[PDB]
Amino acid sequence: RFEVKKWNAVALWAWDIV
Amino acid sequence: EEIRCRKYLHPSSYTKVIHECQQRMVADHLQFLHAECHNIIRQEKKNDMANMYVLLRAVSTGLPHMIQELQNHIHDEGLRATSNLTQENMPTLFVESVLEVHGKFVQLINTVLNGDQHFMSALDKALTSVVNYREPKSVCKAPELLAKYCDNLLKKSAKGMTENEVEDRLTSFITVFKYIDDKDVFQKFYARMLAKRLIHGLSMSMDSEEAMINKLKQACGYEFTSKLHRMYTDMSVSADLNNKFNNFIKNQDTVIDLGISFQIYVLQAGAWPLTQAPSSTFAIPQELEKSVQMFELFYSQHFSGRKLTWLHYLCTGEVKMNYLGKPYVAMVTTYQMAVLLAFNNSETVSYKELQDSTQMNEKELTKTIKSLLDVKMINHDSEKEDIDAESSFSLNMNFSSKRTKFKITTSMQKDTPQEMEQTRSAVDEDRKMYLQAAIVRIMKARKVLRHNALIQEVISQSRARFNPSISMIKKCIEVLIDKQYIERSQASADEYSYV
Amino acid sequence: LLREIKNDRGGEDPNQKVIHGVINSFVHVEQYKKKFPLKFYQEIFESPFLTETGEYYKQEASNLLQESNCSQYMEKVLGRLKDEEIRCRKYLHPSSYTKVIHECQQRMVADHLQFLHAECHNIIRQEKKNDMANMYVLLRAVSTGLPHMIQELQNHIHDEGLRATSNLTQENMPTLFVESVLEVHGKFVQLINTVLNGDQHFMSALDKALTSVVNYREPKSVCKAPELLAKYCDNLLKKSAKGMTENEVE
Repeated sequence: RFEVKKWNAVALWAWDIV
Repeated sequence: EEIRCRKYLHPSSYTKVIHECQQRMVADHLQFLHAECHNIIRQEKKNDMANMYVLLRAVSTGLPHMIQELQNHIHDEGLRATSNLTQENMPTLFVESVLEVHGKFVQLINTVLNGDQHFMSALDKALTSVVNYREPKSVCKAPELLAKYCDNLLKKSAKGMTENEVEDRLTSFITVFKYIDDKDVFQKFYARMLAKRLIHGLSMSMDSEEAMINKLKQACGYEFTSKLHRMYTDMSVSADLNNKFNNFIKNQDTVIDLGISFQIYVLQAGAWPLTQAPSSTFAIPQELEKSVQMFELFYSQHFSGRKLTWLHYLCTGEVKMNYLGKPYVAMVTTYQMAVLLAFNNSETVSYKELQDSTQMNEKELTKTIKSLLDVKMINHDSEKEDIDAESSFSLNMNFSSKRTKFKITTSMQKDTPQEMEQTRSAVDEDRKMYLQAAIVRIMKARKVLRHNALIQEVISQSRARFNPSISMIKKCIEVLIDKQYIERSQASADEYSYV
Repeated sequence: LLREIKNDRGGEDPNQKVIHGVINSFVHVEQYKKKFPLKFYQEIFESPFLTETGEYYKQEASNLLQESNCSQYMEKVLGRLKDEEIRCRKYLHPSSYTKVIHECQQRMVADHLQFLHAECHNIIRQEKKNDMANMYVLLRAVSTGLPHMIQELQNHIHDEGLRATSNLTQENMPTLFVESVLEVHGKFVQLINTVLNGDQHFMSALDKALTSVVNYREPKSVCKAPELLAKYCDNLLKKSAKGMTENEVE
């Protein structure tokens, strides 16, 4: 069994195409 | 003679008598003083240097040779004091040696030369040529060393340093950096290092980072550090955004129940030097779909017009393992947790199972397999430990480590020389773009130019960011012969014309 | 004689002296005639040449068009124009240099202006810094041409400028607006000076594309732009808590 915790995810934002 | 003229003559002739005495006592003997000037500088006799400086201030034209001798001696001293250094403390020792030479020749230029500004310009030019000591047929080694020095200083290290000590040492770094004439390469190196430190949490204090960005701002204006300031602000407001997201999920009508502690570190992709290098598609694991969807919902309903790009190149998450009696928790890269949730289905797996579960490419999968295999968190059941077409391996029940938070993440710093030359190539590409733009704007202004005049004008105009050597301008001119508007004239070979 | 030219256009090379010797032998025969000394040359090796090279480049263009995409097509075509310029001076009389290249262009980039202008939008949107340069040259010497790219890039900078104004944060809208326009103007005055070049047709194609951005108001509203520049100009002059010096303000 595997379970995850503390997701220090990183994402980038940019202006949308429209 | 000053006493004599002030005790007999009229006060209006103090200047003429003294100047005339120096016009015969020192100006007529200018050759002898200039001959001994180099020897006096090389032995560095402070009293004789001061007397020579006074007597050559007296002469109208005696000063510049003194300036040239001081500049040449300082350049020689710096180039001998910085070239030979150890390869393990080179980033610290290079800046330390340049700063030591600068301090010595500010003291010795301000106490026995009255701080004459021409001599200070000579010092500035000499150390400018010292710091960018390009090895022949090789690229400059200054900006990489300066950027590595700043990354060494600012990151949270186990050596232990006072915060105010960091402040004054970074001020000294600015005094070194103010003449580097390769600020574009340093800017992008420091941008990548700042990105890595900010993302991985290795900065010792955000206040120190703000101080460093500010110091570079007074060093080279605001457009030099605009991207760095946007990086620091978009890392600082991350806490506010995460608290806003928590307030959003609190205010939702239904129970959200993410199940995962979530901090997102959203970054302005128009200014962060991160790249979408893993353009291969990655699949978000099952329980994280709720988190990703809910964050997208928050970012779209409370905020407008911007599209996320979950890059996953540098994401982290703490997987808890509860099959060996809940032994330890491992903080891993998101690909590693993807293969761990693949293991959650069954102990043994297969290669094609990994691609139909995670959709990742073979290179990143090989990297994660090697990372988990070196840790031996997951043992490999086939004969050979390399990449396998089948890749049939099961869970490792022999994992008996000791640390309760052992990780399979060691890429905290890395910075392989491949990455360094990649960043150097990117800066060179941008230099080609900017240099072509400067060449053609000057040409369109003139529409007829000699070659050397164009070289001088381009070097003058593009001085704002660096000093491009004539090799780059020749390369850009030869590129512009093919692409777009420039052509060799028919009258001569050095009469470039706008078409 | 035309078979030797076609052999040269096929890749090999005939005798450089002999081919130029006989083509220059159509001038230097009518050299003594006062009115129209090139009259013999204009009717024996100008019409039979321009028609033949027009026919040869009418079907060679269709071979390249159907064998490669638009990106590789502009590499081969601009390669041929560079190559045909050499093959025009190697053999022909100097008074027919322009006509052969113009005949080469009019059957390689003007016969396929419909194809090129359909790919003009896709190149600028992806911001390819190489094919957009090659498209400019093929659309420079042809009048029916460039004013489509003028309108296309004006329809792209304004499209990039719009995304730098809409959905912009109210927290620091003064500084963030002026920086975003300067970021858009800064990038697209260097790209229009390198991939393209300083061209008042194209430089005005930025201003017309940007005056529709620094004046873009949503329908039935007061234009927010003049106060956004006014509030921003006040913050720099007003005593701010950031404590920026005079050097970063001027």
